[PDB]
This record gives sequence, C-alpha cells and structure tokens, in this order.
Amino acid sequence: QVQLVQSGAEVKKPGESLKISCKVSGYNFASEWIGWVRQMPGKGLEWMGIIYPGDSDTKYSPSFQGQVIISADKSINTAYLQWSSLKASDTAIYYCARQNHYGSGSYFYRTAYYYAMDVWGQGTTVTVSSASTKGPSVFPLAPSSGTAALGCLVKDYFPEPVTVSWNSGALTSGVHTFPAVLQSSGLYSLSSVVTVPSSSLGTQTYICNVNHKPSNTKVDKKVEPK
Amino acid sequence: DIQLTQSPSSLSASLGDKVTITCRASQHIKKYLNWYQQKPGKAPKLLIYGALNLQSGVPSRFSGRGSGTDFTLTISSLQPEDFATYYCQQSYSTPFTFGPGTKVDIKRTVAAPSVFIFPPSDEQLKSGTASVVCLLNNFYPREAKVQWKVDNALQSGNSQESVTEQDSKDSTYSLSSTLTLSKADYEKHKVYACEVTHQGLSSPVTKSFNRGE
Ligand SMILES: [Zn+2]
Ligand SMILES: [Zn+2]
Ligand SMILES: [Zn+2]
Ligand SMILES: [Zn+2]
Repeated sequence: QVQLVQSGAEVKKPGESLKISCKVSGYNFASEWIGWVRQMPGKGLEWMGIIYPGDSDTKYSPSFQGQVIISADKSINTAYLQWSSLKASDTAIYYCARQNHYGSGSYFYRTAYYYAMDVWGQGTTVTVSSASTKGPSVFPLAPSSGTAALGCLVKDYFPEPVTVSWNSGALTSGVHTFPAVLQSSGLYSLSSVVTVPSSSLGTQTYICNVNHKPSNTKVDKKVEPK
Repeated sequence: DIQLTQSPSSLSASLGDKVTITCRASQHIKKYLNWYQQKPGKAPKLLIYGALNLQSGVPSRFSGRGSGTDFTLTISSLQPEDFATYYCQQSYSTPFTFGPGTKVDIKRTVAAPSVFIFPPSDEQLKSGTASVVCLLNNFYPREAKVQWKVDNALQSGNSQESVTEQDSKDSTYSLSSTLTLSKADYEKHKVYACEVTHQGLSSPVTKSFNRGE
C-alpha cells in the first residue's frame, strides 16, 4: 500500500547544514499535501509545515519559518527538510507524514473536507552536539553495609545507544536501566541498577556488561560491596 | 495561532474503564479536529478526523464528539493496547497545531518508593568529576519530588532526573536523580543527602552519607 521511507539517523555538529528526506510510494506524490513533524525528546508533537509538490505551495509554522526549508522533487517522489545552520536545540526526531483528505468536497471543498495525517514515516533522529564519538567510562554503584541495590553509572559517551546487561544476561529480574540523558558537555550518560537480597552479596558476584558499538567498547565491571 | 489545551494532562485508568479526554480550542473551529494515538518509540496513529469520524482500522470503542470549541475522545472500555499518549490537532487554519497531549497510564494502589543513595566511586574521582546518585525504586503514582541537600544547604540546577516507562508487570515507575559536582566542590563538603516526597509516604524520607564515615 502507501509507504513513507525516511533517511537514516544523523549526527552533526552545530553550524553544519543538513538535509533529510522522505521517499514515498503507493500514491500520486504530486497531488497530495505532505509534511514534517518534530518531536523533541520526551515532549509532544510540533507541526512544522506542509508542501504541495504539484505547484510547490508551502505552508509553515511561524516558529519554523526562516529556520528551515521544506522542498520536494516530484521527479523522484521525495520530500526534503533542510537547515543551513544547526543548533543544539534542533536535536529531535522528525517525522514526515502524508496529509490526506477525507469527505466529499461539497461546496467546492469548503465543507465536509477534512485534512489529517494518515500515513507516517518511521522518523529520522537528528542529534546535534559538539561531541565526537566517545566510548563510556563505567563506574560501580556499590551496595551499602533484607534487600539491597547496586548498579553501574555509564558516563560521558557519544552517540547513543549503549546496551547494559548483568552477569551476561543471567540476571534480569529487578534491573532498571534508565533512559540516557544528554549533558551540557554534549555527552550522554545513564544508570543501570538492580535490586538483590542483602544475603546474596557475599555469595553472589554481580557484573555490569556494557556495549557501545559506535566506539566499539565492551566493558565488564564487577560491583563489590564495602 | 489557534492554541489547543487538553485535560486531564495525565490520566490513570483500569482495564474496562470508560475514559474521556477533552480538547479545547482558543476559537471556534467547527468540526476541523483530529485525534491521534502515540506509543513510545513509534510514530503517531490517526484515530479520528473531522471530530466525529473514525479512521478505518480503528476499533469502535474509540469515538469522537464535539464542535466549535469543545471536543471529546472517549474510549468506552479500555484495553491493554490503549495505554498510550493521545494528541488532538486542529485542521481549521495553518499552522495545524497539535495539543499538548494526555498520557493514559495504568492505575494501581499506591506504592511507596524504596530509596537508595550512592556516593561517587573512587575510580570516578580520578576524572575530576563526582556524581552522587539517588534511586527511587518501584513507586506509584508517577508524581515525586527529589531534593538534594549538602551540609544542609539545598542544591539546585546541578541535578538531573531520569524515569523509566511504567513496568508492564507491576505498573510502577523507577527514578534516578544524579547530582553532579566537580571533585573540588565534592571534597569541600561533608554530608550529602537526598530527600524524597511521595504520596505513599506520610512523611518525606531522607537517605544520606557522611563523606568521612
Ligand atoms: Zn488526493
Ligand atoms: Zn525494581
Ligand atoms: Zn461556541
Ligand atoms: Zn559549594
């Protein structure tokens, strides 16, 4: 059926330019409005603008007017979103979506003709940071002096993501791995914790297994009480 | 600007509950409103268009009502797949603004958090930075307050919170709070505490450590 396919994730430094794409199939690209939606991490949707590839008419939110350009090439069924100069604030996921119409078009489209975004692309992640690729430093979070908590802090890595397992996967019950947080330094960091019986601390060995494929790090850290 | 508001901002419900969300517009829009559903990690899904019309492929327990300034989305009997964020959008005039969203999460009886504090590892201090971490494990509702205190002085602008999605099995949240300090400031002071306030606590709870014990 209808399908929207967006370009891949992008990692850029502030001041660099960027152009992301959405290629459509399964309908007449030239005769439908298509548009872009931004969703910053943890927050709601922001409508950015739509374009009608037929006559290249564009409608923007004033918040995005002058910051970006929406454009299309009907020759190849592709819609574009571009910045000439990126800011850290532009870090978000960007969705492209067909804005289809529903209804009869009574009174020459002025009543009973509703526009809604019915088909969406998977989204394109854009990370803006001064940081360069960097593997994580892993620090133990040690249990104090009958239930105990320990964990590991995975700090100052870039870009996402890391994967954390405990004792190479044998221990899953009770692990909470928190979502990563971008720090002011432009580097990510998260924590992974686990709760265990206080009795099992002398009798059980606990290891953080951390992988950061983008810098090719595999780390194993024993977390011992003291 | 046509600005939309949604209430409630967050909603706890149980399976088979009838749930209603309202969207209010800053001016009359007639019927030009859509409802969307978004689940974490995924692109939103269109539920309703023109305020009243159900998109094909959408279950009939979803329904839209309203015209003008007032609109409602109702789910007649909540199913496990319905626990997701809901967005309204006006299509009357460009920009086609989305409302702020309302998250429908899973209701359960109050559960107080277990609180744990972790001082900086010696290994981290080689790096000139020091992170002290407070963990809240397995509490409900989501609403919580975490305050850092050093030498009884309240800290601010130097901590960050991170929370998990609601657990599939026990319907709780867990939360980490991370106070970051230079090694120099860290050695300057002596007592570090995190103070936690939550509904399931009759009295705010404190966990602490003295850097010299
Ligand atoms: Zn059409
Ligand atoms: Zn837990
Ligand atoms: Zn009215
Ligand atoms: Zn100080």
